[PDB]
Parts: sequence; C-alpha cells; structure tokens
Amino acid sequence: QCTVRYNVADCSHLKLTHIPDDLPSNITVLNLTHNQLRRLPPTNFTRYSQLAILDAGFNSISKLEPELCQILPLLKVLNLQHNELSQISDQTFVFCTNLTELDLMSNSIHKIKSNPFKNQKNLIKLDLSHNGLSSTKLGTGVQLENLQELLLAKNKILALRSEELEFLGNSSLRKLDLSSNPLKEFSPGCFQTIGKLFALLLNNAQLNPHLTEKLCWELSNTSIQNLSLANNQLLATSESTFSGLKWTNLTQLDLSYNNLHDVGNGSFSYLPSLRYLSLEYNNIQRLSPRSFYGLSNLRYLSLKRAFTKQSLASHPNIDDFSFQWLKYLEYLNMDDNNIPSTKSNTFTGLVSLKYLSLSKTFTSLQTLTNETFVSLAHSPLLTLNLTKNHISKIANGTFSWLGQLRILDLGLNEIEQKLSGQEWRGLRNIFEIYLSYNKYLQLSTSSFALVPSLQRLMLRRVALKNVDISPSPFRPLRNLTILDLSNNNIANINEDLLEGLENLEILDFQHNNLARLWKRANPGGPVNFLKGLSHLHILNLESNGLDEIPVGVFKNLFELKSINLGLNNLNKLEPFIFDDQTSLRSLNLQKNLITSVEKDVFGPPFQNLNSLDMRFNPFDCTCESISWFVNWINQTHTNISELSTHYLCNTPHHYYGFPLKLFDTSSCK
Amino acid sequence: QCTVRYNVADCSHLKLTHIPDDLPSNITVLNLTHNQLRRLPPTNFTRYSQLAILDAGFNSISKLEPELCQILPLLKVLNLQHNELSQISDQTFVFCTNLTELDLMSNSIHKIKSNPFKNQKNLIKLDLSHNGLSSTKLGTGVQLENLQELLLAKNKILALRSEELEFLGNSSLRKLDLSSNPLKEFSPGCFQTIGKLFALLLNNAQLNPHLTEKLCWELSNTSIQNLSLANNQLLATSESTFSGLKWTNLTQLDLSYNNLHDVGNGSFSYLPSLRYLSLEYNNIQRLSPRSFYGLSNLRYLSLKRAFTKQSLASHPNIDDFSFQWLKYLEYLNMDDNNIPSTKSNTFTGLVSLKYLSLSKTFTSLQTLTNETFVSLAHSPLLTLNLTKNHISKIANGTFSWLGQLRILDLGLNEIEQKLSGQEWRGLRNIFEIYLSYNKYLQLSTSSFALVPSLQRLMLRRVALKNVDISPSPFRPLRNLTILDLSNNNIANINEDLLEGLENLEILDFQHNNLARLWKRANPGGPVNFLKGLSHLHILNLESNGLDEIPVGVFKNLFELKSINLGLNNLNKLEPFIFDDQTSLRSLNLQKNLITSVEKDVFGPPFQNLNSLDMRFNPFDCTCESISWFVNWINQTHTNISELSTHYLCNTPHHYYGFPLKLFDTSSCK
RNA sequence: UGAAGGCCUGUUUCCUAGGCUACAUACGAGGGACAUGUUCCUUAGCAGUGCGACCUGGCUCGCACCAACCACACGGGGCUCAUUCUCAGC
Repeated sequence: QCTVRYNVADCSHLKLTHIPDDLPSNITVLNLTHNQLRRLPPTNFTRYSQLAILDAGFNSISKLEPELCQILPLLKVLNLQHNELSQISDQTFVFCTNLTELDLMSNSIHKIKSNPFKNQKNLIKLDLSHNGLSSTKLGTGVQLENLQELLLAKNKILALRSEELEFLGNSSLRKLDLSSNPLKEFSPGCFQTIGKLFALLLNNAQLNPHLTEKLCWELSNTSIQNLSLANNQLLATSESTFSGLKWTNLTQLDLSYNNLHDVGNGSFSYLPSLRYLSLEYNNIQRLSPRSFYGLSNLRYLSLKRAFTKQSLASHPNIDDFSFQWLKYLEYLNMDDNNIPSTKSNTFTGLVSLKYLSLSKTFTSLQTLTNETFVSLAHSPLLTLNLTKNHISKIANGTFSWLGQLRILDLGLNEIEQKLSGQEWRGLRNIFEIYLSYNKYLQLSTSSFALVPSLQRLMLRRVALKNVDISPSPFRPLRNLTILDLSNNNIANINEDLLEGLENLEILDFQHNNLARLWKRANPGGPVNFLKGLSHLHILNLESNGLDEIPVGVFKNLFELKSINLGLNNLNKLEPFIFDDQTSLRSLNLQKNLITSVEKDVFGPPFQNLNSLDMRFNPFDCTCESISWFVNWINQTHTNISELSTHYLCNTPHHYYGFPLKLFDTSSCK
Repeated sequence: QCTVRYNVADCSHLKLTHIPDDLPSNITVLNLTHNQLRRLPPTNFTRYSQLAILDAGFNSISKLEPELCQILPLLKVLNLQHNELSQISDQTFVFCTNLTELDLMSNSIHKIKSNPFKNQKNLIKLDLSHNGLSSTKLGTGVQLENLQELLLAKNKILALRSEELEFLGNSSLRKLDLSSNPLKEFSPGCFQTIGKLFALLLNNAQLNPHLTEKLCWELSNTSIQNLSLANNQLLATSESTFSGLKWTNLTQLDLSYNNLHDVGNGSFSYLPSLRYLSLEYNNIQRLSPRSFYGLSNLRYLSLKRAFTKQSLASHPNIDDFSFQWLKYLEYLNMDDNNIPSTKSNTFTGLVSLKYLSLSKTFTSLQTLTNETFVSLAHSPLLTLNLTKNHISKIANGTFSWLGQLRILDLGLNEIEQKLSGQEWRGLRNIFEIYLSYNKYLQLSTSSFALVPSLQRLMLRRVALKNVDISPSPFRPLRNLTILDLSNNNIANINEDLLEGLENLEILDFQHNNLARLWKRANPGGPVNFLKGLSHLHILNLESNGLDEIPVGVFKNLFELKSINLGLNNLNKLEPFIFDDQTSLRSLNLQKNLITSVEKDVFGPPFQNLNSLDMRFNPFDCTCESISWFVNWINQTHTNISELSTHYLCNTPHHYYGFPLKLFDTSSCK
C-alpha cells in the first residue's frame, strides 16, 4: 500500500501497474518513481484534481496527453525522468500554462520540430538531457521569458550557431549546461544572442587547447560569471588561450581533470577579476614565478592532486616567489602531492592567506626545522593541516613565525620525540592542537607551558609515556575544555593530574588499563581522580579494565551529562556511588558483568535519565535483584534500545535466555 | 618442636641452643643441621644410646669428646660439617671403632700431628676438605685398610711425596680428590705407594701444559681409570703431554674448562683405551684429521661449547676426515658452537655413531640441501637434534641418507615452507618428528605420505595453514599415537580430519579458535570431530573459544581419561553430554562461565573421578542448581584443589562471594 | 683488637617459570551503506533504456572469537649486602 502522508502520497517501489486512485483528494504531491507503468490515462485524474506537482519518473511511459496537465491547471512541477517519450508535439503543451519546472531525462526525443514552448511563460527549470538531441534549437520565436536553467547533457550537439539559439532573446540563462556534448565549432555570435548568460558547464566536452582560444572570443562581451572546463584535453595553456575573457568579469573558473601538463608564462594575465580557481587533478610539472601573473584578486586556489607523481628524479617542484602575485589569496589547498619540501621563499607574498592545507603533500619532510615556515612570516595564518606527511621530528621553535595561528593539526604522522615545550615557541594564541595518531610522545613537566590558551587537545593513540610526573604537564592549560587520551594504555597516573582545569568539559579515557587506580586495595587508597572539575559534561571510561568504582569518586560532578563505563568488568556496585549525578542524561553500562541493578545505586541517576544502555549483562532474574528494575522499565520514558532482544537473564537455571521485561514481579514486594 | 618420625628425629632450623633429650629412645638417626650449638655434652647421650648416625653439622661446635662416640658404640655415620674444630687428637678416636663415614668439611684443623686413625678399621668415607691443610699425611702406620673415598678439597697442599702418602699401603682408594689445591710438584713415587688408586679429581688446581707432562709419568703403571683435569690452564697439548699415561688403562678423561686453544697432531696417540672424553667449554681453533689419532676405542665425545666464538673472519673450522679414527664412537655432542656449516666429508668414518646432537652449532645453515648429511651415509643414526640453528628451508630428499633414523628434531627454527612430502624421502622407519616452534608450515595433501611409521608428531606453535584440505594430511599416519596442534590459531577444519587414526592417544588443541565448529548453528551442523577413535586417552581443548559442546561429540570414547576444557566460555551444558566417560579420571573446567553444575550432565563422569578442578566459575548458590554438587562434595574422595578459596558464588544478591562448601542444602531436596 | 664463620633478620640486584592485566597488530566468521562484472525481470520478436532482486568482487566501517605482540600490576626462583645472637686463635 502507498504511504499516504499529509497530502504527499509517495508511492515508491510499489510495482504499481496502473495508476491507483485512492482516498486522499487534498493531495498536492504524488510520487510514481520506480514502478512499471504503461502510461498515464488522462482521465484517472478526476478524483485527483488538486495535485500541484507529480513525480512520475523511472516508468516506461509511452506518451503523454495534454489533458493530464490541462485538467490539472494548478501544476508547478512535472518530473518525467527516464520515461520513453520518443516524440513530442506542441499540442501536448498548448494547454499547459502553469508549469514552472519540466524534467525530461532519458526519453529518446532525439529530434524535435515545432514551437512546443510558446505557452510556458512561467517555466524556469527545463531539463532536456541525454535525449539524443542533434541541435539545440527548441523553437523559432522569442519565448521562455524567465528560464534560468537549460540543461542539455549527453546529447549529440556538434556545433553552436546563433540560428539555433535565437529563441532566447530576452531570457536570463542563469545556468546553461552543455556537458559531454562533443562540440567541434562555435559559430561567431553563438553566445551574443542570449539575453543574460551567467553560468556554463562544458564538462567532458573533449576540448582542445585550440578550440578553447576560439570559444573564449565567442564568450567575450558576455555576462558570464561561472565557467567550468572539467574533463577536457587541455594539455597546456598559453597567454593566448583565455585571451577572449579579457572583456569579461569572470568570477569562478574551473580546470580540474584536464591532464594539464604545462601552465605557460602569463597564462592567466587576462583574468584580473577571477575569485575562485580549481586546478585539481592535473599533472602540472612546475610553476615559474610568472605562472600566476595577473590574478590580483584571487581568493580561493585549490591544488589538490594538481602535481605530477614523483618520477627518475623528475619530481614536481615550485619555484620561489611563485605566489607573490596572489596578494589577496585566502584559502590555499595543496593536498595529495609529491613536492619534495618547502623552501625559504615558497609562500612569500601571500599577505592575506589564512587557511592553508598541506595534507599528504611532502615526501622529504621527515624533520621540521625552524626555517621551514619562514615564508609564512607575514601571512596571518589561522589554520595549518599537516596530516599524513610522515613528519618524524619537530625541531625547536619551528612555529615561531605563525603568530596568529589558531587551529593546528599534526595528526596521522610519525612524530617520535620527547616534547620539551619549545616546539610551541611563538604560538601566542593557539586554539586547539590536534595531535593524535603518532608513533611516540614522551611528555615532560613543561611540555605545554608555552601555550596557555589551548581549548582542545587531542592525544589519541600516541603511546603516551611519563604522564604521572608531577606536576601534571596539563597544569598551565587553564582554559582547556576538550581533552582526549584514548588508546594509550596508560598504566598509572597521580591524582595531581587534572588539578585546576576547572573548565574541562569533555574527557575521554577509552582503552587505558586504568584498573588498579580505583581498586580499594591500593598502596595508599583509590585515586580520587576527577577532583573538583565540576564543569565536566561528557565522561568516557569505556573499555578500561575497570573492576570497582570506589565510593565517591563522582562527588561534586553535578553538571555531568553522560557517563560511558561500558566494555569494562563491573559486578558489585557499592551504594550511593551515583549521588550527585542528579542531572545525568545518558548512561552506558553495556557488556559489563553486572548481575543486579538495585535502587540504592541507580536510583538518583535513573530519575531523569534520557537514554540507558545495559545490554549484554548477565542479569539475575530474582526478585531481590531486578524487581525494582523491571518495574522502572514498565513505568519509564527513557529510550532503551533493544530492550526485548539483548536484555536477558542468565540465572536462575530456568530463566536462561528469558526476555528481561517479562519477569513478573507482581507476586513479590 | 622437633619433627619425630619413625626413629629419625629431624631437628632442622629449630634455634636449638643445647641438645634436647625428648621421649623417643629407639631413634636411630638424628639431624642437627642449621642450629646454633655451643657444643655437644657427651653425657646427654645416655637417654639416647641407640642412634646409629647423627647429622651434627652447620653448628659452631668448639670441640668433641671421645665419650660421645664411645658411649654410642653402634655409630656408622658422624657428619661434622662446617663446625669449628681447630684441633683434633688421636684420643678423640682411640675408642671409636664402628664408624664407617666421617665427614669434616670446614673446621680449621689446619695442622695434624698424631696417629689419629689407628682405630678406624671400617671407615670408608673420609671427607677432609677446606681445612687449611698444608700436608696430606694423616698418620705414620699402614692404616685405613678399607678406605674408598679420601677428599682433600680447597686445602693448601703444595706438593705430593711418598712420605706423606705411605699410610695407605694396602688400601684401595676408589676416589682420591685433590681439587683446588695449588699443587706445584709431584715428587717421584707419590702415586706408586697407594695400593689401588682408581679415580682422581684435580679440578681447579691451576696446572699448565707443563706440570701435566710430569704428573703423567708420576701416574704411570698405576691402576687409575677416571681422571679429571677441569678448570686448569692447558692452553695447548702435544703428543708428549699425556705421554705418561701410555702404561695405563684409562677409561674416562675430562678436559673441560681448560681454555684449550690447540690440539697438536697426535696429542691422544697414547690412549688406545679411552672410552669417554669431555672437551666442553674450550676455545679450540681447528681440528686437523690427525688430531684424534689413537682413540680407536672412544665411545662418548662431547664438544659442547668446545670451539672459539665466531670472529674478524676467524671462525672455527673442522677439516674433512677429522673423525676417521673414531670408528667406535657412539655419542657425539656438538652444541653451542659457531662452525659455519657441514662439509661433504665432515662426519666421514663414524661407522658406529648412533646419537648425534647439533643444537645451536651452525651459523650459515639457513638452507639444508640434499648434500649436507652425505657424510652420515654409513652411520646408523638413531637421533638427530637440530634445534636453534636458524634453518629456514629444507630442500628435497635432504634426509635420504639417514635410513635408520628414529628420533628427529627440527624445533626452534625458522622453517618457512610448504611441505610436499619429499622432505622426508628416505626416512624408512622414523619414530617421532619434533617440529614445533617454527615460522610457517603450509600443509599439503601428501606432506606425510612417505613416512607412514610415525608415532609422535608435534606441530606446536608453527602457525599451521591448509589443515582443512581433503583428504586429511594425517591420513597415512596409521601408527600415530601422540599428536600436538596447540597454539596455531586453526580457524576451521573438516570432519574428515583424523579419520582412521585408531591408535591416537594424546591430542592437544590449546589456543586454536575452534568455537563455531561445535556451535549448533553451523552451515550443516556441528562437526562431529574426534570420530570413532576410541583409543584416545588424554584430550586437551584448553582456551579454544568454545561456547557449546553439542550432544554426542564424545560418543564411544570410553577410554578417555582426562578432559581439559578450561579457559573457555561454557554456560549451558545440554543433558547427556558426558555419557560414555565412565572411566574418566580427571576433569578440568576452570575459568569457564559455568553457573549450574547439575546431575544429568556431570553424573556419569563424577562417579569414579580422581581429581576435579572447576575454580573461578560464577557459581549460582541456589538449590535447584548446586544442591547435588555441594552434596557430592561432602560425600566424595575426589582430589579437589583449593575447594575453600577459589569456589565462590555470584548469585543470589546475598551469598555473593560466599565459600561454596558452607552452603547448607539441608532445607531442600 | 682485627681477621673467620654457622645463624637468622630485612633490603636490594638479577633472572626464570607463572597467573592477571590492557594495547597496538593479525587470521577468521557474521553484519549494515555502496556503484559496479553477469544473472533473472518486464517494459520500445529484437535492440536500447528505464519496478526492485540475487551471485560474485574491490571494500570502508562498527561486532564476536582466537593468536602471537609489547606494556602495565603482583606473586614466584637465584645471587649480592646489612647487625644482630655466639665461636675459636691470640
């Protein structure tokens, strides 16, 4: 049966052979996609006279009658995607006068000859793609007043002349796609005849660096602002290539996937207003300083995988002062490249750059010296992503130049050293230091003395050592909020740790073998860890070997919202272990060994809990153990996932596997 | 209090100040070792007149009265070790006439001047060591008729002359130790004056390539049979060194720890009757063929660590035909050496050898070719130990020469290959192949086709792969009894495996992740492993991930004696799982998750059990689960280790951590 | 006096055989989101597209198991010092 919902009956994957006419008569939307339909009888739309749009696609619909839309004058969107409409006639639409969006995706309409769209005056979107068209002309008169998207994708247009374009005289083509159409020639004036042409999409149209030169002149004196040229054969460019754009104001230009091998001297000198430029996925050999000459307004450059693979000692290389022209650049991306290493004047000139990414860019950057980032002295950087570079060591003061740096990322590297606090010399105001997934990070007493402004500090899977030294290396980080120490196998710690971080909110301790610290039989008592940092919200102690939470290591943590103590080994919980957690919102105690869940322990937190999770525990179906629990279950509104399936008793001998919430407690208490 | 036992009152570590005289008067032995005693009052031994021997050592005993032994005429062994008897006089023993063993180990009896031993006529053992003696003479008359062990260890004898020896004229000295005594000269006739001198022990006496040549002549025409020269400075030997032994019948000669650097040509040419020779712990450079010339009767040679460490390209080396003279040798040991590898004619000549060891002997033996053991063609080998040689691959037919080989050992190696059955070509009648602790052993269908005579086959920790192929690679091993497959992480196996091994007795499967095979929810049912091989005695399935033993995978195994299912995850046991185990003798189910031990399951095996072990399980202290168990406990004679401590409960909420045995089942059943 | 010893008492060192711990890593199963290579299945008897699906893969990513890994806590086996209780020879 179809899913009737608030006047939008969506009938998807219903195998409907013929259009059903069911109850709802106020429906405004109807989905027919993914159904085998012969065709649409124009008369079954009398019980359905209110539909504003109808999604009728992915059905083998032979043909269409003008009745369907003219018996339904209130029509806005008619989706007719992938249906088989081999031919079309103006009659079909002579009545249709309210539609604004006409979708035709795969219909074998190959040839049209009529003036079918003299009636659509409100038609904005007009998708005519993959239909085997051999010419673009769709009429003889000046029609389609307000048409803002004209797609012609994967058709067989071979050329563009002003004769097959004239029917758009006063329209404003906000997006004219022509992707994958094997164009070979653009008749002069085949673009001057469109009213207002903003965008363009020549993807996959197999262009040559010569055709381009011509197309440019045919785009001159036009109002084009976006222009894409992805998936072409622009093996190289010269100053004469884009010469035709000089009379234009081109905002964004894309050149990804062109196997572009050479970027001639002064090839961009004629785009003094370009504000975005994507060079992704090209095999660029090198960049002379005069390469980018002209782009005095560029604001976003992407070089992701834009350089040839490393050869043969023919690795790609950029020369000094190569960016001295982009005095306005503010986002430079250079991922996935093989550039050897940085030079003293590589980034010289960028006096406005603020987001720089170099993830997986260098190959010989094993060691970061104090002279690597000298180029970025005058650049107000606010971000530096250095993931996946095989960095193996950071020399002293290497970041002294990045004064205003805020978000720094050195994760997924091979750093194996002993932090001595000097590595951060100069990071006046640093926000967060994502430093996870490294080889070895021996800590010292002053490792973080120089950066007292940290907010987030990730140390996931860095094989930490020397974390019990006193005082805590985290002592000077007073503004710290988010701290992560998972997957480190932290043998032991002193309670001195975390002293004074009154702002710590999120704390992670997954996989850290913290068993002994909380056992009652310690050298000198269980570690009253988590002391007086009231502001903690989310606490994580998953899979920590934990065996016993000693009474009152959760004191004064009133604002704590989410405890996650699952995957440990907990059987006996001493009363009042949770007493200040009166605002707890989500508890997780799965895969533990908890046999009994009494009221003196979980009472206070279960009060206003929101989502509990204690699946897979060996629950004990007796009345002096789970009675109160089963009752709470019956009378709660706390989302408890898989209550019927994964909650089950494993004792008594004759209750092994019995549904937890079925144990009748009505005969006790 | 002293431990009185069957007339042997042993008072060890009792802090006894003065000799107590308690009830037992039939005691024949009395231990006094490790007690601080001033001395032994000869009059407190009137209540104790029956002792035959008294172990009175490790006590600071000033002196001894002749009364103690003469009031006890029936005395056989008087041990007086480590006591402080600065002086002694004949009077002490003029009465003593029944003692047979007198022990004096560390007493500062530096000088003696008397005939103190004219009375001991039955004294066999006479230990006089570490006593600061400056001469060996212990009397002037021909005494000590039957004396068969005269120790003088760690004293300060400087020479041996026939004057200080004459008091043994007609005695037969079966062992004359002179260890650690810094001897400098052996006056002529210092050995011809003893009646029958068989053994000798000159350990640690700091000899030289000189002194030896002379001592030999002083030992000539004597009846010596054993001779030790360990811990000396024989830096090299020549044919003239042992020349003095030619007139003797020398059975065993030891030369260990002599830093022996060169063994000159014909150094042993004068010992045509030596039958044991230990060259252990020496720095021998090389062995010419003429090295062992003469030893035509040797029957046991030891070269354990007898070759210099590997240099500097100056590694030790053995030449061809170096053993051509030892045509009677029958046990050659060559452990802990650095010889590069075997040559075509290394072992040529040994036509009687039957035990050969080469553990940790070679350095460049990564690959064993079919021409390595060509030397052993005519040697009836019955053992070949090759552990710890870093062997990495076995070529085809490498053992074709060792026809009569029975016990072969290739363990603790780096073998990483795929057995194709050819590696055993020629092992007509092989007994066992210890092949554990290797890198990788891919198995094939014919791996053991050529050796159908195996008895024991160890494959411990070899990371086996391809063990589920059909037919079983163990199919032709019909006489197989002991099979080991532990620590291999065997993912899965087909039931075809072990088909026809009706003689298999011991089977090991520790640590092999065999969980799913026995689960009821298999592709086509649980694998009826261990099918119809009734003769299995000891079955081991420890730590195997096991989760459920399906009913009747233990059918017809009547003679199975010991099941070991510890370190698994077993909670429910379906009735009748053990039914044919009516002769089971020892069960092991520790560290499981067994909550209930009922009667229908463990009944039949618990009948005649001998030793049970089910510690660390989460037992359920309720009456419909453990009642019968607690009862059985009260009414059994089955050795149950740690019954009081490691058999506790986990349910109900009370009775938690409660000792099992103290659970009163008198109010139910 | 010094020197020498049994005797204990504690330490420390060092190993070896443990159990227990957690971590990375790996071999497996069984999962959920794919676009695929073909298989059905109908649509314009065929070709082309367009109701879902199955089999095979390249998997990403959570899960249970087991193995070896190294880390952590604690026993357990040798040795080497302590300062006492008592000798003699002087």
